[PDB]
Amino acid sequence: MRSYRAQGPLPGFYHYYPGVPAVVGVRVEERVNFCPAVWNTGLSADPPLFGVSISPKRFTHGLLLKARRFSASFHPFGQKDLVHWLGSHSGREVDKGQAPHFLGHTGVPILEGAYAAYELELLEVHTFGDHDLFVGRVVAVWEEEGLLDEKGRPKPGLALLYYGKGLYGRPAEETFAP
Amino acid sequence: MRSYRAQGPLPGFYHYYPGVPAVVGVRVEERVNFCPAVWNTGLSADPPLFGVSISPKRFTHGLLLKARRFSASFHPFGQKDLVHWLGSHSGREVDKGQAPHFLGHTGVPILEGAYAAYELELLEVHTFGDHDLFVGRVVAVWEEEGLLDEKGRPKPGLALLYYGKGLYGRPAEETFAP
Ligand SMILES: Cc1cc2nc3c(=O)[nH]c(=O)nc-3n(C[C@H](O)[C@H](O)[C@H](O)COP(=O)(O)O)c2cc1C
Ligand SMILES: Cc1cc2nc3c(=O)[nH]c(=O)nc-3n(C[C@H](O)[C@H](O)[C@H](O)COP(=O)(O)O)c2cc1C
Ligand SMILES: Oc1ccc(O)cc1
Ligand SMILES: Oc1ccc(O)cc1
Repeated sequence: MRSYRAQGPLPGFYHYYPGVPAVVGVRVEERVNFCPAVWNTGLSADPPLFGVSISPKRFTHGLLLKARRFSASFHPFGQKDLVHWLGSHSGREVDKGQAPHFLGHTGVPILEGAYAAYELELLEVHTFGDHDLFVGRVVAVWEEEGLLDEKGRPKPGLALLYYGKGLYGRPAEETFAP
Repeated sequence: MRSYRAQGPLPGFYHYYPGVPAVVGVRVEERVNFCPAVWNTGLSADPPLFGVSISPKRFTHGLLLKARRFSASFHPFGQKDLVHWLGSHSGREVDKGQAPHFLGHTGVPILEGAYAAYELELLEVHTFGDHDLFVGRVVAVWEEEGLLDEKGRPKPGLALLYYGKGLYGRPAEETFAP
């Protein structure tokens, strides 16, 4: 086990990967945008809070501040090319609203093909270093029945995993319940 | 796609799983404790910030408040049972420090057998509903060389994945860079 003192940004900050990327959908007037966020996480069960950490550099950043509502959608391995594409181009240069999607009960756009998605109302934004954490309260839930097991989890092997710097994967079929 | 409006806590809050659990290691004098946390995420690259979301119900919670420094260690599928064990018992009733570990440069405890670990200095704590987010600055990094690839990512198939409610998995060894 090699070790070193941190002296600035790490030569790679990928030790806690892979993670599932959340597709953040935001609408301001007629303009819709999508942005994968691999820095995401549950923050509370009661009430249900979910967090995404978005750089001020993203076009999505300014949209979320304005809209104060967004979606977070979770997508099968099969949609990795679409997910990658949405994370390698900016709403500033291309209209991501053309990606097939529907609007939710609260009118946040949700990218199609998702096994599950949340609609969120923005509760708080906190700056931590060079990204902002958007804390959302889950106000509605979407699920694709025959892609989710009983307790709410996606069928093993289904989840798109992200390893960092453009590399994707998926979980194995084999699960262990000790 | 079935939907419903959230009416309180979700029947299951697992739609965004699986994730890598971070084993949080903390020391207050002689007392060492370890707690897995699947609610974890990078928060900034410059400077490198890493967050874990810990319930005030955990013995680990008061230990973090006191010590203000912790480790987040990341473990191979191999150690699923030690991880589960540490996640099913409380330091209130069993001395978790008897699990094989070493102290790091800053004197935080790190659980042995990890492919990587961070040593963190606590910067802020934020209450989001029923959990507190502990934001740590990475002050040191440990890596078991060669178990990571060249960019810092753990070799495919190695990561312990958690699906929630005592179910674990691992990534498939097939990756795609689209
Ligand atoms: C798999 C993946 C995960 C990503 N996760 C994040 C993240 O957590 N935070 C972030 O600020 N950017 C993240 N990005 C980068 C943004 O998605 C990317 O900059 C995107 O093109 C932003 O689009 P926008 O400018 O339309 O918002 C990610 C990109 C990819 C491909
Ligand atoms: C895989 C796994 C992930 C967990 N993630 C979290 C988490 O993110 N936050 C939390 O408060 N508890 C989490 N727990 C529960 C604690 O790890 C568990 O309550 C543990 O016994 C705490 O022990 P302590 O009382 O010694 O702190 C998790 C448990 C498991 C098994
Ligand atoms: O802002 C980003 C955070 C994490 C990533 O993996 C990519 C971009
Ligand atoms: O406090 C907890 C958060 C998430 C989990 O999956 C388990 C415990």
